[PDB]
Amino acid sequence: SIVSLLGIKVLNNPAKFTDPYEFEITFECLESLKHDLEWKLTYVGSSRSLDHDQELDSILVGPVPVGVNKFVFSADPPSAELIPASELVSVTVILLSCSYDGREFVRVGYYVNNEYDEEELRENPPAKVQVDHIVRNILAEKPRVTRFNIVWD
Amino acid sequence: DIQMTQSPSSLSASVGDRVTITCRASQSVSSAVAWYQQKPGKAPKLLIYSASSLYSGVPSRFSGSRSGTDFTLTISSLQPEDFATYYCQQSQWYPITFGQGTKVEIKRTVAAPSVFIFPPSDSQLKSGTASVVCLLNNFYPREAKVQWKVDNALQSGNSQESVTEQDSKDSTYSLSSTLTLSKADYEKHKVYACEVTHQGLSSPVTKSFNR
Amino acid sequence: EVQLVESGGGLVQPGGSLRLSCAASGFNVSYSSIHWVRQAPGKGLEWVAYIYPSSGYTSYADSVKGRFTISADTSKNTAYLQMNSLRAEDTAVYYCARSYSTKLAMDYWGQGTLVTVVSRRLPPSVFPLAPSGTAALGCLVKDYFPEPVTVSWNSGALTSGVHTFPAVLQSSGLYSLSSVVTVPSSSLGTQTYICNVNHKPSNTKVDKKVEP
Repeated sequence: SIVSLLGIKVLNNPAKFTDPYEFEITFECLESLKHDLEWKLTYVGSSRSLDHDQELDSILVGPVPVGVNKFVFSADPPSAELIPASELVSVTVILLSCSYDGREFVRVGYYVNNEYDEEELRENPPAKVQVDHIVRNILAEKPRVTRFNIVWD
Repeated sequence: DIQMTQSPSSLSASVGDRVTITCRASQSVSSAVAWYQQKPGKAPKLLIYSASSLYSGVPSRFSGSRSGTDFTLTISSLQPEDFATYYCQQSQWYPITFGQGTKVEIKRTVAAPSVFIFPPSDSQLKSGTASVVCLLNNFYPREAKVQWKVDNALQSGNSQESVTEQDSKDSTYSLSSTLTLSKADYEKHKVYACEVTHQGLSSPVTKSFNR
Repeated sequence: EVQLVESGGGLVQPGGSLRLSCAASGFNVSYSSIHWVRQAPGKGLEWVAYIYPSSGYTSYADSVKGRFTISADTSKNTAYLQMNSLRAEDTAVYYCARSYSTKLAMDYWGQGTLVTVVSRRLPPSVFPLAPSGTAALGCLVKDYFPEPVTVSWNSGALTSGVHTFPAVLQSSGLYSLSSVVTVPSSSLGTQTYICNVNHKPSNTKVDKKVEP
């Protein structure tokens, strides 16, 4: 494995639902590589239909710097218009993954709590969801890390 | 150790000109580049973020682009309030890094300096040191060559220059060159001269005094 | 309406400490990041540190890490920069700035506070540059520390034609500058020309008459 993820900091947390996601990513690259890394943030909604995922954003790194490297990935927020109203205040998942030359080799998942700003809203949620009052809390202390063996160069 | 190499260090332009400023990242950056304007005595103001996004309230004549590791700020038609210093910034890689800045200055017609030379004052000599000052007053453009000669011997390493910012009224510069010698060395020589070469001078101008 | 109000600057001994504060209003600092960016005299911008008050995560520039600590009190909507073991090269205007939804660009900046790291205060030596039909004359303001000095002419009454040059650091480590003015040569001998030189760090003022 030529690249390994060493660490993720979930920087702006808790955040508003519509705030971008700012993660500091630390990775190590052991040797020169021919192709790009692609880091990707995927929203995994609580909707039951198969389209419940959103690729939120992605960032390419290339040519890959050798050694230990630290950078910030700023990912666009979810498209609320693509999320059923009943699923905006809900427990959901975000996945940060990385691929090399299109081949995924690491994925980090987090559960995400989503609740209203104020008590009166939490106890009497309106039928029309007020997305501007929803606060997300990425449960950053409990990442689920999965690695996949891939061919590099 | 990421670098944002900003060019040029300065440029002169007129109202109505298209102005471009380039900042080259030493390694690839996807989108987290920003451009700032700063005026003397003021804090910076954000213009462009995410390489090409116009910050709210910023005039549309400002735009940003990414060409590989080249990041460019374009002012499509310079207005009078746009004369200022501009900085690029990257914020993808640790650490956040700014470019060295580009000063956008006002173009005007060539103006030759008026040149003046000042011997060490009697009171400085009485205090034990000697400073000779050459003044280039109200000239344009900024580029100028000032050379010191002592008894016709060219000097090196014992002079420092300072230059004003562009004047508000006539858009000229003024420049000082200060020659520092020991008092003993000053009293040993007779002829002190500064020679000025400038675009607005048909031939170099010398101002001189004998001690 | 967004304010970033800094405080805490001033003169400090090398090896000493200062705490800067940044009081924010008009936005919740919890959802932004708060940065410090400094600007040495006559130089460009240098990023110093940031904090995300929501998470407490921070980052430091290499030259200040371990010496500076950034922190935030979300209940007071305020951030702090504790600066220890200060060095000459830490002298600068320190700006507080906010980043929000801009990929760590800073969209709001405070007005800055000046930190001057100095042990010895040395008031300038002021020498006249005597006039030799336009004449030039001036004052040489030599061998002072730290910056700044201010120069005026005839107590502020003479402003036209004045050029006060930026200071230069001499090889001795002390600053020097000149202030010059051009005047009608016919005014010499009747009209008095005095340069007023103030050096607040040493609490010294000098008035120097400049005569032909």
